[PDB]
Amino acid sequence: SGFRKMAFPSGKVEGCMVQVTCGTTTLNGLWLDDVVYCPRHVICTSEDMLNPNYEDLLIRKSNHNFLVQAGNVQLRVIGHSMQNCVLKLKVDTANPKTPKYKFVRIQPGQTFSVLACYNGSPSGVYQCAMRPNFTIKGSFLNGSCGSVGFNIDYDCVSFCYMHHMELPTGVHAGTDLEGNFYGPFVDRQTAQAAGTDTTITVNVLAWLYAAVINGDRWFLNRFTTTLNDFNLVAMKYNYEPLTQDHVDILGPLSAQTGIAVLDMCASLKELLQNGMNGRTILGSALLEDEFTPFDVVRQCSGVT
Amino acid sequence: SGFRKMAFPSGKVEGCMVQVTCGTTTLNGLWLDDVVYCPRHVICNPNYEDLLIRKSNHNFLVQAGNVQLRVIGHSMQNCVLKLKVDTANPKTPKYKFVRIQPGQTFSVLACYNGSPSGVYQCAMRPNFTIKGSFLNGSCGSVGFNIDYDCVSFCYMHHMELPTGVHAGTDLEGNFYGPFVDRQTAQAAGTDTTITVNVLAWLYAAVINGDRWFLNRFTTTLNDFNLVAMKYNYEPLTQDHVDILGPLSAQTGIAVLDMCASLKELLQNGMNGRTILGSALLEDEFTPFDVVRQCSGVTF
Ligand SMILES: COC1CN(S(=O)(=O)N2Cc3ccc(Cl)cc3[C@H](C(=O)Nc3cncc4ccccc34)C2)C1
Ligand SMILES: COC1CN(S(=O)(=O)N2Cc3ccc(Cl)cc3[C@H](C(=O)Nc3cncc4ccccc34)C2)C1
Ligand SMILES: [Cl-]
Repeated sequence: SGFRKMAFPSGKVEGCMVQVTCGTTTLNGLWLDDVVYCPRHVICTSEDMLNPNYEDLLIRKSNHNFLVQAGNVQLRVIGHSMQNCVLKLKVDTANPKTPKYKFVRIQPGQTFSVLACYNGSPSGVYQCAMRPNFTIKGSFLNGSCGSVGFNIDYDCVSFCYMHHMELPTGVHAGTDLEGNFYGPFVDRQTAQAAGTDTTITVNVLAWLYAAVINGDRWFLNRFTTTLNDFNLVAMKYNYEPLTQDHVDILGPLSAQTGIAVLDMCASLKELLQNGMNGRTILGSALLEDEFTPFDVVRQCSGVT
Repeated sequence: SGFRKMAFPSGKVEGCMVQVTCGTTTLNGLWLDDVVYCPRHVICNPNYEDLLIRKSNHNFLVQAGNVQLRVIGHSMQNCVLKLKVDTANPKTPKYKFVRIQPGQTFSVLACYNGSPSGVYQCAMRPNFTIKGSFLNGSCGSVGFNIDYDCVSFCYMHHMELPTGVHAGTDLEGNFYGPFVDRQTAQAAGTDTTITVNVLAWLYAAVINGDRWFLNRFTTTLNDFNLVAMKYNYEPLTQDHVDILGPLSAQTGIAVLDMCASLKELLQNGMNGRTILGSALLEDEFTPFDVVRQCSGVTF
């Protein structure tokens, strides 16, 4: 019993964290085999951030301008290349702690664990989601750039995020491990702001099924809804549209509890209308949207 | 910016998790040097000395990854079983066994069949239970804090109570709370809110840019304690005030000035507003957790 925001064990990722220094800038890198991956803005000064020309800054650097430190050992850089917004630093030592891994690009609504690092040293691990506006609500300070997001399935680490910047509202933006940003963001000091954020509807439904599995049904009602009527109501509360794919994905949770997806949509409509009236659901007074249907199935019991 | 329920990096602890099997019971063990520590209920009104004396070393199957460890000795210390093994753990980190006090937080590495599945942060409640997330097979999962390179093990999971909350021991086998390790009528006592932690979280909200709850008022410690007792909040002591000193200095808000804000939040509610994305007053961040997360301390 119980339901917590659970992160994956971070050990496999801790063994890949290194410190990367170029001139006066120091941030984190990910060392997998003989390549260190890090944000390309490690080659910039603060002045450069307004309108940086990365190709022009990069061509002026040599391998020995990049200092890479793994624990107390200096790694030697023997090559460098840029792929989108990430710099790939070829080193002459392969990481003996390289786990089984994949680079995966995630979609909004997906969750992942973040190993927050400073100076190539991990300081904490937390769970979060790719918001519909492509930002993440992380906890990062200066020097955290290059920290990574991941999931672990079986013995395989799937790296999905690399941290690059903090937006004016305090939320965070970054890239996949191929250097492509999530969202319309640029690694440039420009007037860019997070779009209006919305609630991840399929995740709120998954968390309502998690509450039913754990023994709570006070929020259910005798009504149902069509998918179209549910979306017309949901959009009024800044909730993301629920698609037939989302309905399909909730199938197993609907079967385990005996509550149809459109019947759970009717409870959600009524919770949006009424609020919780002094009650909590799984120890929360707000509707939680950072647990996917997959996260609920992995954490919750198979019985009830 | 941002404020999350953050756990310590679990790697140093992952390298110690093993699976322990005795008869039909399988749970988790902690392998440090040549000893595996696990709940003594793995051998199960139980008479544990009588139950233990009937077992031999080969009755305990200990598995570290895909390798079987050979048990060469066994002894009981309170509610913890210590299994001497033939191989010392080459991944044993620098460690201490520490007993924590209610209100203190720690990270839990939840494991099943000696394999870690997740990490989360939690606090020892004033009623000595933890609000964890555990299923059958999670017994032997451990709680810890990390300071520099040293892992301080403070908790070992033993059982789930009827309300869905959890009970366990320190690594010397002494239970936290008035709990015993057997099937009997056991219930968590009435819980209270950890006041010093709510104040620390209110300082964290101010550091992150939220000040709507601040007011011009102050309070005495006695008047604040008379109000707090009415709302099932733990008494705030002069030690708690002292411990909040650094957060008070960083924000410029006196501890009794923050107590005046908390009194108004308890007497009036939030009025449709939130603090750090929460509509409830959060009590599972200590003053030290707030300082560490708002300063970037690494391990
Ligand atoms: C909160 O201040 C804003 C303004 N800056 S900054 O430090 O001047 N800045 C500008 C900038 C522009 C583009 C890119 Cl790709 C990166 C960067 C850097 C950046 O974003 N670094 C940070 C990342 N995460 C978290 C942070 C937390 C605090 C402070 C820097 C944090 C530096 C972040
Ligand atoms: C929730 O059911 C109650 C009744 N049982 S039980 O499974 O029969 N039970 C009895 C018992 C008595 C003493 C001790 Cl020290 C341990 C144990 C075990 C226990 O507590 N193990 C569990 C721990 N955490 C989480 C769980 C989740 C589900 C189910 C067992 C979970 C098993 C717990
Ligand atoms: Cl995805």
